[PDB]
Amino acid sequence: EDLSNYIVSNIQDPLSRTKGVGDFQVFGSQYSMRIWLDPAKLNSYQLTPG
Amino acid sequence: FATGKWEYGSPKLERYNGVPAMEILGEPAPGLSSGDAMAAVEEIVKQLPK
Repeated sequence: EDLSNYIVSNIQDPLSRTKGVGDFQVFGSQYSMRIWLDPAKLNSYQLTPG
Repeated sequence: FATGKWEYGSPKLERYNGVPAMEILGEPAPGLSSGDAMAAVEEIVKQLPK
């Protein structure tokens, strides 16, 4: 995951702006601030995901 | 419910090829060429951080 994050952060855009590169397809995405909700605590604190 | 304090920022930010960058321009010494001036600039980047 950190390897894919490094590829799409530091490596992807310079070779994506080089000559002749029409399309790039990466395996694994970048980082993202994933927030996993728990339904029981949402039920306890009278909350929704909305 | 709000306060403030002074900080020290920059008024003009700039990027080159998708990464942050800063711009340095100048002239050669009077009576000198452009190639030896650029060659003299080329070693100063040895003395900068990693």
